[PDB]
Amino acid sequence: DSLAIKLSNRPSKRELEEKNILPRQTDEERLELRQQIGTKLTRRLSQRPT
Amino acid sequence: CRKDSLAIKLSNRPSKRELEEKNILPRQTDEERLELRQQIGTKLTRRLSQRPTAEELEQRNILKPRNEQEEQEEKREIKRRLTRKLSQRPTVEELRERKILIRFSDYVEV
Amino acid sequence: TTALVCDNGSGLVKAGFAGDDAPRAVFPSIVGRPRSYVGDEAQSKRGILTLKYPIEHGIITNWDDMEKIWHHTFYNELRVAPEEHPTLLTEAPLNPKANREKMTQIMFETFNVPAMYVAIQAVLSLYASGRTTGIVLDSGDGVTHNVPIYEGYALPHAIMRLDLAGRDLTDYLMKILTERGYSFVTTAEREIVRDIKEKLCYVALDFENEMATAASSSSLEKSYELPDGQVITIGNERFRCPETLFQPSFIGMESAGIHETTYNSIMKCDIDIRKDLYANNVMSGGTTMYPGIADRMQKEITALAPSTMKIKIIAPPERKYSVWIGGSILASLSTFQQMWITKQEYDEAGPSIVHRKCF
Amino acid sequence: TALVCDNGSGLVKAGFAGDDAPRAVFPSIVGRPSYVGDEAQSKRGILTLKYPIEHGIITNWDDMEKIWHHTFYNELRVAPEEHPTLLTEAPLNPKANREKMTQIMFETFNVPAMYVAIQAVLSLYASGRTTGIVLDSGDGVTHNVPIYEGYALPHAIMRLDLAGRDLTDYLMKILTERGYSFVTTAEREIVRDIKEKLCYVALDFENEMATAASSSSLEKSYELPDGQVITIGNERFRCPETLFQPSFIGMESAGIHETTYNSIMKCDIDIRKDLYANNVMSGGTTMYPGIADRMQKEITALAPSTMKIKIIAPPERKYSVWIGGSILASLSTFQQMWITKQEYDEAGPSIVHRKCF
Amino acid sequence: TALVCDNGSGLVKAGFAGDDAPRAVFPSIVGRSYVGDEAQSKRGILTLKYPIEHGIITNWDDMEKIWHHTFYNELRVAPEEHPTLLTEAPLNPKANREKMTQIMFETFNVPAMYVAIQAVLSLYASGRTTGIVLDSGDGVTHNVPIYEGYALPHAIMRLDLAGRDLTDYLMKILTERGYSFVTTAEREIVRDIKEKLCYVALDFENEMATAASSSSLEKSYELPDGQVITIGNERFRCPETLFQPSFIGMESAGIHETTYNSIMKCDIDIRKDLYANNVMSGGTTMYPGIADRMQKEITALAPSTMKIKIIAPPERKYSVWIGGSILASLSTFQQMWITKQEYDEAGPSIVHRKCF
Amino acid sequence: TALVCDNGSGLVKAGFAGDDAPRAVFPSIVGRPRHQGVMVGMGQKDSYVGDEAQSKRGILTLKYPIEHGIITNWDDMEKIWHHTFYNELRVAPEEHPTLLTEAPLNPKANREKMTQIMFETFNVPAMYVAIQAVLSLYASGRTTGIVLDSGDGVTHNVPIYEGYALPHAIMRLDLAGRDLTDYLMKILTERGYSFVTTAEREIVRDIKEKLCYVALDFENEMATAASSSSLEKSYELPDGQVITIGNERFRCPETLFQPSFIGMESAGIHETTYNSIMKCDIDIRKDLYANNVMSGGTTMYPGIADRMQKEITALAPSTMKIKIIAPPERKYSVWIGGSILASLSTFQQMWITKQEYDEAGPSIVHRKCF
Ligand SMILES: Nc1ncnc2c1ncn2[C@@H]1O[C@H](COP(=O)(O)OP(=O)(O)OP(=O)(O)O)[C@@H](O)[C@H]1O
Ligand SMILES: Nc1ncnc2c1ncn2[C@@H]1O[C@H](COP(=O)(O)OP(=O)(O)OP(=O)(O)O)[C@@H](O)[C@H]1O
Ligand SMILES: Nc1ncnc2c1ncn2[C@@H]1O[C@H](COP(=O)(O)OP(=O)(O)OP(=O)(O)O)[C@@H](O)[C@H]1O
Ligand SMILES: Nc1ncnc2c1ncn2[C@@H]1O[C@H](COP(=O)(O)OP(=O)(O)OP(=O)(O)O)[C@@H](O)[C@H]1O
Ligand SMILES: [Mg+2]
Ligand SMILES: [Mg+2]
Ligand SMILES: [Mg+2]
Ligand SMILES: [Mg+2]
Repeated sequence: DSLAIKLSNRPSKRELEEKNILPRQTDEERLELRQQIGTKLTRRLSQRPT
Repeated sequence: CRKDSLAIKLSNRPSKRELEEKNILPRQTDEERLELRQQIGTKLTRRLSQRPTAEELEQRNILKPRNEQEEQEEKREIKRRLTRKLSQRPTVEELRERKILIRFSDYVEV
Repeated sequence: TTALVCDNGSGLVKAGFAGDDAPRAVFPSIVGRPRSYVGDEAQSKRGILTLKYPIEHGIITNWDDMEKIWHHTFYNELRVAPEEHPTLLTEAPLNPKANREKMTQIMFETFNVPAMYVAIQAVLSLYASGRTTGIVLDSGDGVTHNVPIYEGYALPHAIMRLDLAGRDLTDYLMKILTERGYSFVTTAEREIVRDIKEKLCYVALDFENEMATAASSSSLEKSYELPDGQVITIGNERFRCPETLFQPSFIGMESAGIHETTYNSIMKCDIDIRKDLYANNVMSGGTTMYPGIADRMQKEITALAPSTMKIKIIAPPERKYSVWIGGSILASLSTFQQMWITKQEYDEAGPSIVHRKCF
Repeated sequence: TALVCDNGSGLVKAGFAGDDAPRAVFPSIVGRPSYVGDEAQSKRGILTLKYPIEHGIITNWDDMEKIWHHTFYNELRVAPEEHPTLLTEAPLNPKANREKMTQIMFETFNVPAMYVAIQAVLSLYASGRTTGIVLDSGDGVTHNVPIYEGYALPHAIMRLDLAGRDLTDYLMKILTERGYSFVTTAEREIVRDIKEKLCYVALDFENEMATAASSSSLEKSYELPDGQVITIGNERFRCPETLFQPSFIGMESAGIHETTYNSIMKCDIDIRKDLYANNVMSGGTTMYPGIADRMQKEITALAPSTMKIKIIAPPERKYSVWIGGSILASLSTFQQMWITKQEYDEAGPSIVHRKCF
Repeated sequence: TALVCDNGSGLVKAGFAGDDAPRAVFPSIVGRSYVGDEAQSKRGILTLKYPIEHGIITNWDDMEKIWHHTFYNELRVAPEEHPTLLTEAPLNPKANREKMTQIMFETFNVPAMYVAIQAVLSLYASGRTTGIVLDSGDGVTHNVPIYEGYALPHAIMRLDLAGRDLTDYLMKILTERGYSFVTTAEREIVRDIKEKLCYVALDFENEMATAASSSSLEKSYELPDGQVITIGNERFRCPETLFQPSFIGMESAGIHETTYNSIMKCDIDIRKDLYANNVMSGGTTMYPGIADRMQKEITALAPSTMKIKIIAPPERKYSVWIGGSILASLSTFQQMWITKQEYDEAGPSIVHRKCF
Repeated sequence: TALVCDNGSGLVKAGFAGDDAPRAVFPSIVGRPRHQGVMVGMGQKDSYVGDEAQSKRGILTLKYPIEHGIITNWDDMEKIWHHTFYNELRVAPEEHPTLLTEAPLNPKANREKMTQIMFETFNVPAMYVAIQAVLSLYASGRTTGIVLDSGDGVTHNVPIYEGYALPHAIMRLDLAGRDLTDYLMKILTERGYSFVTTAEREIVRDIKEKLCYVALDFENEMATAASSSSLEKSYELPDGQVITIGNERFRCPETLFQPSFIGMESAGIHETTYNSIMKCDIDIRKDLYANNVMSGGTTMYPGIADRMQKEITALAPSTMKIKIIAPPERKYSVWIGGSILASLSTFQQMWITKQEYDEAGPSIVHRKCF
């Protein structure tokens, strides 16, 4: 009787990915992404105006 | 009926994505197409201007000069000569005697 | 040598190692003394002992308690020797000079760190997404800020501060759930309601329309089972709760909502960079985790801005910790290694050095 | 304005340099009681039709001259002496063959300039690359051509006499096995159209066969000109499956993924990474939906576990060869590259080898 | 009336939706055709193959034989007359479940079917949709963290150490005792001894010391031949392998450690929900004392103030099946079934979308 | 089928005997987490090897097991060999004879430890240890000549007579490819391009491999570079940024001939070649001069053979016949040599069998391998 109640309140898979509960990318993907972001950050901070 | 030829035709229609991949529905502006073609053109002119010569590519072991059979021949000949050279190999003592191994206690483990 | 990253929240401390994708330890910023325990252990013993909040509205107010928190962070949570690691700390926007000077002094003298740095939370939030220009909405437990940043420089004249955040939303949810007839007056009850807020709340795209939907059918209703096994049904409270961020008048505040403060922050900046600010709205902090908030912000900002302005709201799922992530990235950059304030430099210039070295 | 001519085994693609797409595309057939292309197909009943280009190599020079004449005068409506002309050629095209192409272009058509480019190389250029491996699958022939800095690597080139025409034939056979009869040439054209509109490459062939046998989800309907309606099931993916399993038509040859891998392996190990990361697909027979994903899967299955694999297959690929030419001939730095009429007059057919490489 | 089928590495559990227990439970073996107990009886004359190893179907023909035996021989039903809920292992490949669907619709002509993850059904059986399940059966052990009915694939832990391996180890230690246990029948006897007399020690060193100090832990088992044997520390050394896999030459961490690791791979926010909800399911979790030991170990690994609760009901040996039995009997589940018409329309693809 | 493993300071080359090229080439690095991860339990995946380690470089600290050609970290070396057998070649080490390469002047205790580890840890049925430069010589079908082997971490001159390396005349130079990459980074940085980051270092390495060459006359080439843009070349970065490189193309590898460019007092590779030749008996010098074999990646620069010819001609007697041998395959010639050697029929007696190792221990390698 509690089960069905808990089944009515189930989030969508998207809605779970939104909460950072289900990863949307492989570990390798997150790593490549991090490296990219890092090189970007490096480049931008390099030409940072005064 | 005719509405059945139509119903059978409607049921079959692909997605918009499917037409897109088939290049029936373009994914970009004629302007964007122009941008892309320009970028391609300039990258191309650059790489072509930098393009190395055939002999420069042969000395890099990318462009193979010898034919399959000719290469097989050189490989076989290398094996042959290496064997014939390795069999006729002197002793450490024979070299020590010939003032070739200046140091004693070098190769004495043999 | 591995650098450390410490984000000092009013409600939650996020701590970990530079280069890591997520903070190793996340714990409540409370200090407990008999009527010493810190964080979760303090919360467990909360009945036995009185609790003090060292960080209020993002700014450090009790230094002894803060030293206790930092000790607990290094030794109990991260299991490291502070003298063996460069340390990146976060600070609130508009943090007073004396405050950051004291941060530096305590880090070098008390904990004997070989190096340290102090970064603005919103700036780190911007950095975590690989950007150096944009406007950040950082909403945590105790305070909410809009911070416009151009090329890594926060623009102090255009910063907006709002003392409405997650804790206030929890209180409001308690109030409106109480009006419905469920009693949530007690602290334990406050915790169950806070969990309810985290699990069931969302931001309506059109508030009036969502109210109408809630009045029209039971479609929005959801059920939550309390620890006592009692079952409750929640309807419009789901979206009325975070609506307070857009309509602070819900709790008797005269302040404009976060969309309006975002717009005002943008307007206080020079017109030329304004386009760059609109296209880069980064949301960070736990109170930005409500589903639908990005879309709502998009709609409202589009509604206030010129009709053709390109608006982009950036709200990754990890945003609740994005501040920390930024630090983790920043402190892990090779080019950042020169940026650290070394202990020798601190010996030479004293607390003064942080102002020149960090910006 | 320069001209671009892609001499397909099945279709001639012709147009002007700088244009995004070829002005004229027509079948490469010559009809004799002379009719070329579309007109020959229209007159196909009255006269027997012959294919001058078979498996990508020019074999009948009179008919080829007829095709080029029709191209210049009837299709593009230009005077050949007023335009530099870029022609395409197949990979591993014999020296004498390209020499004859050059000789005919200068002496018969009196062009002020011309150039001969490898089709696969042009395909690579169209995507803005000069290094990578091209799978060029057309009407008559399929090639794997690895290319470094614009140079095709002859020792690693794979040739497969399995292409679109063969797939059409196989589709006729299997549709016949299903019980629909397609023996005549007009019926053949109908089957080709069925192939182009309804066929696709299954990602997992066994699972797709099982799916086709389990349910009608894959079934499609084609309305014949007679208004008869036919149903096609697994033939949709069994047809192009032949590319990966040539044994379907009695060939002992390896499939296109295996030939891609082998071609890659025949190249020096140092450039191999560069080859894996740049697979360009070109030609009409690469137009089947799902072929890129299948190729990704198979190449991933053959290559080292950590190797980066990238398949490049733009929607425009069916004409990408031509597009490459169109780009190349419109580049300013290319203008020096042309073989001028004076140079040809001086060196003869020999010059193409030196000037084009 | 719907059917519920749990496809175990060792035992198939089959029955009707709404029932308290599976109607039929039998070993999942194929003899070359003979299936299960009958196959075991004729095991001498013909060679026997295990279609399901470590929870994943590997021999489809044999699986079809097993399913045929399930529908016709065990349950006495016509498969075209019943919706069928099948179970699958955690991290079951897409092609595998697609093949399950294909076989169910094409071979057995079922009007409807569904595929559920075993650990999730185990969780539902306890009335939960959020928690972490330790499912240890005959061929494989899994840790499966689940949030709101969704299994979290990235955090699932697989261990190829289970009940059969424990039986083998018990045989090994019995060899150490001076008793010879080589035969299949003898293997069955040892399995029964393990199920009846084994338990999980709360403190392994202390229990070893108790075993060394006196005959107090020793117990006696009477064999079918009427011979009487005495078992001492073997009672707890056997299931200790679960906590110390190094006992059988495995480098893998123990089940408490894999539980902790599974919890750690999840988002920090859900960890509290996971710690407070450990559900144990499967036959290899039936050992007395296992819950207390797991409680102690997880408490030892987790933060000092974290609330830990281990849930291990008596019915757990069949709880997977029970979950399915519950699930297929809910009114709200009725829309969830993949109908034969729908399968006809979309094919095997539908199972991925419809079932989650 | 025998295996061939060339254990480089920078790159491991591994493959099967009889094959024309190594099946697997990967960086010789072992990566270990910087700090204890949030993961408890025996059988943890501690340590990453090669490509995966380079990809994961941010998360974990990286260690070079082989520096200047000599193995210094044995645990990490075991990790590399395990990865070689199982991940890269996909073989069972107990099922294959294994030929390993070693650096010139590799210590006795060191090779003894190599043999011991191979037999006890990997249970190979047979193995052999060959000098890299000697294999390089063998690959060209020679057993006598002088080899210049320049890799990632170290450069050697190794004179060899009748298959015997002559230890007293071997020259070692701690200047190689890695040092050249660093120098190229330095001079490009001086130009105003910033190459401080590791990714930038990899990019500079690629620039070195693609665009650098050895000038026949350094001063003349400097003058040409100053006179016109004719020598200038262009490199496109991964971010699509475009940079122009001028004299750096030949100033970088010029360091090999003028080590003073990086502050070293050592003689250049031509001078060390000459010295190595002179330390050998006078009777063999003619045979050495006529057989200079170059091997290793750092010998891949276009023009290096010609420059070497010029310098050696300048140092040697006026009438001496000088021949420099530098085939296109030289980057892997060491490995190739091994592949050939282990595939010879006459080599079959030469393997150290597991039984022989059982009888004599680590000691046996000295008698059996030479
Ligand atoms: N999924 C969620 N939905 C709604 N609110 C959430 C969610 N998760 C966390 N929160 C709220 O976010 C708040 C935590 O925010 P955060 O830890 O960023 O604050 P802080 O950094 O400690 O405060 P400050 O930034 O003022 O110093 C909590 O009050 C909690 O109620
Ligand atoms: N959309 C499509 N899907 C599948 N196949 C197609 C499609 N469009 C065309 N084809 C096939 O591609 C073939 C024509 O390809 P293409 O024009 O590249 O050949 P070609 O260049 O004339 O021949 P070759 O490359 O051998 O010289 C035709 O045989 C046709 O069957
Ligand atoms: N009371 C008990 N004590 C100890 N072990 C038991 C007990 N009951 C059953 N087992 C063991 O549990 C196993 C059967 O459990 P279960 O039915 O969960 O396995 P399964 O689900 O078929 O396996 P899998 O999940 O790997 O497919 C048998 O190997 C048996 O030895
Ligand atoms: N074409 C090229 N031009 C210039 N340098 C190159 C080229 N190819 C490779 N290299 C360099 O050669 C080095 C690798 O050479 P090699 O693999 O022979 O060294 P190694 O055997 O790993 O080192 P060692 O011999 O010291 O153990 C790399 O540092 C690389 O930069
Ligand atoms: Mg914050
Ligand atoms: Mg073509
Ligand atoms: Mg089970
Ligand atoms: Mg080497």
